[PDB]
Amino acid sequence: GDRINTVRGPITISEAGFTLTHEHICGSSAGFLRAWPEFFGSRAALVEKAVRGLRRARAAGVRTIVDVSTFDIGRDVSLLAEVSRAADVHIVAATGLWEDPPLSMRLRSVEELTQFFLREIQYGIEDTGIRAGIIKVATNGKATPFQELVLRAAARASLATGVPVTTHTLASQRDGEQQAAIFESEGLSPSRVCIGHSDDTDDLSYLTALAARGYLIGLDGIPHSAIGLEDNASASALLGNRSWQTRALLIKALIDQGYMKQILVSNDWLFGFSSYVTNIMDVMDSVNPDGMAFIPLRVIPFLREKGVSNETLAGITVTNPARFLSPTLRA
Amino acid sequence: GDRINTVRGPITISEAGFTLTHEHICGSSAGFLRAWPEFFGSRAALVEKAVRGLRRARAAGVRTIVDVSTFDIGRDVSLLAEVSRAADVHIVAATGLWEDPPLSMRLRSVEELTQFFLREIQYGIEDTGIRAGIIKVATNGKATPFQELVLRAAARASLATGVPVTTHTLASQRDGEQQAAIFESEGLSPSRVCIGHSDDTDDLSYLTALAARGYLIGLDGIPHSAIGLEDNASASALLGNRSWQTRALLIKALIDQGYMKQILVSNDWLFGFSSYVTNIMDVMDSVNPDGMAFIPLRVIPFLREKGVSNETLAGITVTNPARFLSPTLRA
Ligand SMILES: CCC1(C)CCCCC1
Ligand SMILES: CCC1(C)CCCCC1
Ligand SMILES: [Zn+2]
Ligand SMILES: [Zn+2]
Ligand SMILES: [Zn+2]
Ligand SMILES: [Zn+2]
Ligand SMILES: [Zn+2]
Ligand SMILES: [Zn+2]
Ligand SMILES: [Zn+2]
Ligand SMILES: [Zn+2]
Repeated sequence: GDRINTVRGPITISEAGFTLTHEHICGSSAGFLRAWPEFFGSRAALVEKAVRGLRRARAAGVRTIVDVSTFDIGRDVSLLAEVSRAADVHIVAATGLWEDPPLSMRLRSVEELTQFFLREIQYGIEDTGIRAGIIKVATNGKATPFQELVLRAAARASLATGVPVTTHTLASQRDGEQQAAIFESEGLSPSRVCIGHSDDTDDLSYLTALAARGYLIGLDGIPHSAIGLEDNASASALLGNRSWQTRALLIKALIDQGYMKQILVSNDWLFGFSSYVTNIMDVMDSVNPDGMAFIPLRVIPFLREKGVSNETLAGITVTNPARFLSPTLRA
Repeated sequence: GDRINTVRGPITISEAGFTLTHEHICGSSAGFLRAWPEFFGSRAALVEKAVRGLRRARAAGVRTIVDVSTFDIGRDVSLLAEVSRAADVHIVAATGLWEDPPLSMRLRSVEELTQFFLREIQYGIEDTGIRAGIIKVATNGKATPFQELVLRAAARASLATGVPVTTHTLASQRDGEQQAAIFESEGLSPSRVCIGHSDDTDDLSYLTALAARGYLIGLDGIPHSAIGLEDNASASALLGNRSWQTRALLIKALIDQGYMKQILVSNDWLFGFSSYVTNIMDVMDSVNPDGMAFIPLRVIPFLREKGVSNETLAGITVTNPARFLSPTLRA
C-alpha cells in the first residue's frame, strides 16, 4: 500500500489521480482478438480507436482506468500496455473470472483457482510480467456452484495480497447479498470489495444494506441507456430503459445517506465489443459519443448543478479509488 | 488435391503415410496454456511428453496425425509445429468449433463463422501463417441453434476449399443423422465428412445408415475404456465401460459390410488435458501406456488375428486418410 500495479509497472497512490474504476479497452473472449482480429476491422484500428478515446478522456481530467477485463473477457495486457503508453493514461489490469469461463476453468477447484489468481497478481499475466491490480468476479442471479468457488478464490487471493475485489452483478436480483455472504465466510473485509453494476437498480434498501456493512458501491454504467433507440431489442436488453440521469442521481442518493467515501463511479465503456451482437459498439458510440470522458464531461457537471460540491466529487473520483486500489487487508 | 496443409507447410498425399485422423496434442481451452502453463507442470514438460509420445508412435509406423483441436479446445499451432519438427511426425491442424465456444463465437452468424473458418484454412491461424487442413465441429445430442450455424458454416467452408469436415457426436443420441441432414441441406458431399466418436455406440443400424449414404465413419476412440478402474466415476463417465476390443470389432463389422474404404481409425489421445477433471491425463495414461501408438501396436494385430488382411488394414490407415484429407469437392 505504497504502490498500485499497472500495465507499465508500479505507480504511487498520488500518480493514480482521477480514476475510472470499471472500464474495458475491449470486451471479448480469450484468444479471440489474436484469432480473428478482422472482427474489429484490424488490431491496429482497435488500438487507434482506444488511443483516441483515452486521449479525450485524459483531456477531460482522467489519469487512470481500471480495465476489469478478465481472462474470459479476452484481456490482452500487451494491448493494454500499448494503448496506455500511447495515450499517457495509466491502466490497472484485472485477474479473476467473469461470466464466460471455458471448461478448463469451470472444472477447477477453489485451491486451483486461488493459485491462478495469485499467479496473475504476484508473478505476471501470461509471459508478460504485467501484474493485475484488481480481481474481477461475476454472478448473474444466484451463483452457480463454480461461481461460488470463484468468489471464494477471489477472497483468498485478496487476503494473501491486499489487492481488492470488484464484482459483476445482475443488480435486479440483489446478487451483492450472496456475494457479500460468500466473501465474508472466507474472512474478507468488505472495504476490499466493490459491488458493481449497482446503478442498474433503484433499490435503496439493497444498496444501503451493502454500504452499511462496509462495501464499496460500483455506480459504473452511468451512460448505459437505450432511451430513444426506437425498436432495438438487443440494445435495450443490454443497456436498459433508465436514463443516465437516473443512474447518476444514485451517486447523489448515496452521498445524501452518508456514503460518499464508498461510492465508485465509472462508464463501463469499451472500444471493441465482440461478446455481444455484431455492431453493438456503433450503437453504443452513437448513444454516448464521449465514451470514457462521459463521467467528467457530463456526470460531474450534472451533479454540481444538483448541489454536490466539487470537493465531494473529487473525493469520489480521486480519493475513493486510491483508497480502494492501494493494497491492504483493511482499507 | 495435390497437397495437404500441415503445421510445417504443404505435403504431398504420399508423404502423409499411416495417418491417425482424430488426435490431440493438448485438449484445453483458448488462451489457457499461455495463461496457466503450470497447470501442465510447464509448457516445456508438455512439449517433451508430446515429443516422446509422437516418437513412439512414429517408431510403431505412424507418419501423420490430424490434431482436431479447434479454437475452443485451445489449439496452439506453434506448439503443434514445435512438437511436429522434434518428433518428425506431420501434424494437420483444424479449424471449426467444438462444444465450448465462448460468447464472441456463440453470438456470430453463419456468414461470420464461414469467414472465420475460411480465414484459418485459406490465410492462416492467428499471425502464424499455418493453415488448417480440416474443419472440426460438434454436437452432443440435438444441435443447439448455434451448433446448427457451425455445421452450416463448416459445410460452406468445405464447399469453397475442398477441405474435409470431421465431427464430434454423442453417438448414443445418433447425432450423425442430424449432422448429415444439415450438411446435406447446404449441398455438402458426404464423402467430405467423417462422423466421429462413432465407436462409442454398438448401433449398426445407425452406423450403416451413415455409411450407406457416403459418410466416413470415425472409429476414433479405440483405447477409451474405464473397464477395471474400480470406483472412478469421472473416468467412467468420460471413457465408458465398453472394452477396446468391442470398439475395435466395429472396424471388422464395417469391413464385413462392404465399407472398408469409409472407415477412419484413431485413438483420440492427448498429451495434456485441462478441460476435464484434474489428473485425468494420469488416469488415461495408466489405462493406455502406448498412447497414440495403441492403434498400430495393439489394434492392427488384434484385427489381423481376427482375420482382417494386412492389405485391408493398410487401406484403412493409409489410403482412406489420404483420400479424406486431399482437398476436393467429391472424393
Ligand atoms: C457533507 C456532505 C455535503 C454537504 C458536502 C458537499 C457535497 C454534497 C454533500
Ligand atoms: C474383400 C474384403 C476382405 C476379404 C479382404 C481382406 C480384409 C478382410 C476382408
Ligand atoms: Zn459486468
Ligand atoms: Zn462484516
Ligand atoms: Zn440494465
Ligand atoms: Zn464491465
Ligand atoms: Zn470429441
Ligand atoms: Zn446425399
Ligand atoms: Zn462412451
Ligand atoms: Zn477429440
